[PDB]
Amino acid sequence: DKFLDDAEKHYLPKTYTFDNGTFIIRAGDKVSEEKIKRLYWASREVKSQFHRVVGNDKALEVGNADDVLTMKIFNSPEEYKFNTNINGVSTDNGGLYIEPRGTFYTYERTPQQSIFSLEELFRHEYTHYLQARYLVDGLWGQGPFYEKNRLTWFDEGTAEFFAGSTRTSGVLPRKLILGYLAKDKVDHRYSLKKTLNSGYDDSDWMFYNYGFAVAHYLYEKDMPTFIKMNKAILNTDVKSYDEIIKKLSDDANKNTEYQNHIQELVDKYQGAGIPLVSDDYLKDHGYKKASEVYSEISKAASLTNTSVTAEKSQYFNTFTLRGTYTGETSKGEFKDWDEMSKKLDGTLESLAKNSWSGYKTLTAYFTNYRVTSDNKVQYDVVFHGVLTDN
Ligand SMILES: O=P(O)(O)c1nc2cc(Cl)c(Cl)cc2nc1P(=O)(O)O
Ligand SMILES: O=P(O)(O)c1nc2cc(Cl)c(Cl)cc2nc1P(=O)(O)O
Ligand SMILES: [Ca+2]
Ligand SMILES: [Zn+2]
Repeated sequence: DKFLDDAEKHYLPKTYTFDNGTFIIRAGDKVSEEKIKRLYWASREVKSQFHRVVGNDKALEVGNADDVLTMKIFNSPEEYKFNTNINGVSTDNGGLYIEPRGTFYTYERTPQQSIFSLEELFRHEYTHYLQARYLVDGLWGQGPFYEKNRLTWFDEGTAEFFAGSTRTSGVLPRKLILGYLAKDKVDHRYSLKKTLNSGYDDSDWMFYNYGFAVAHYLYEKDMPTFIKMNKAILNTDVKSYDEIIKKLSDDANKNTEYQNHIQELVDKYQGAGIPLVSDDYLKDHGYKKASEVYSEISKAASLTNTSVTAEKSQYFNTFTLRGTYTGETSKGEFKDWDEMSKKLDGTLESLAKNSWSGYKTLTAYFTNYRVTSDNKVQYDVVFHGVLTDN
């Protein structure tokens, strides 16, 4: 009805466009422009870690709604409830991502109204947008991966995981998730087998946190298994996925390794951070000639066959630089991953020691692993940052 669009204009009067129109935020008049900018840059930190782990940055299907991501942010939990009347989806949540619409619906909130800030919640839900676009073929809720609870622990656990994405230090654990784990009685911790068979029909939802613990355990202590699992999902190889799950679930030593990892996480609760974008992203960086940015980045990261695209956003322009990295002799796909991450984070941290504050906006990932005929590690490498040269 014209009555509903009229209401929607009133509740979401502001429109902010990023990335040549592929990332749109509509927001209430009480949502600060500062917060809008933080959410854009948060998306890039999460996107970068996700593509490093998964190894793919090409949309799986052509012409889906999520070619454009739309975020709708109501002013408050109270005005959020009008979203059910307006767009016909549930508001019994802190937010909701609807894949067929490429739309995330949520609301700004005070620390008194939720434990999770808006940026922290967005970091989690944006991970679902990434899973659906770049990892899980077909629509959410369909196909073999949406039977037998196959991906329930994974989808929620990795969303909690990737919400802890940082700029230069990989993925870090979040205080709030570690707090839930720390408050559990030790002998009520989920076994590895129980976590990998948990469902949304469960009654307690602690599985989100034990699912995170699985993801973080694999990330930190068994990255080969984590890569093989993601490759199985990416290739819709149900057989390989089920074999991995069965091997993890039936091995008593793997569960003890996982239990000990939970204890390490719990021990880290007190001093754990909440990864959120730096204020550096909001500073005025000053002019820097564009080709000097590209040249300096390409040299520090030892890239060849480089290309660059520039994109327009509400408040700034950005660039995406792509190149090929060819390193030394491969120590295998999994030991290669680890050294590539260390190299890329070191390069990002070296560039940020530069006087140009614009280098503090850089995010980077690698994808499409392969070895050369000379058995040399090779990757496509992608950098993203602000561009202050019109
Ligand atoms: O829909 P909600 O209610 O917005 C949701 N919000 C969450 C917020 C945080 Cl920050 C964390 Cl820790 C987990 C969450 N999981 C969900 P989910 O989509 O899987 O129900
Ligand atoms: O992201 P933040 O949270 O903006 C950051 N702030 C810092 C503040 C000070 Cl005062 C010092 Cl000395 C170091 C910092 N390092 C960081 P970094 O990016 O390298 O983790
Ligand atoms: Ca999908
Ligand atoms: Zn979720």
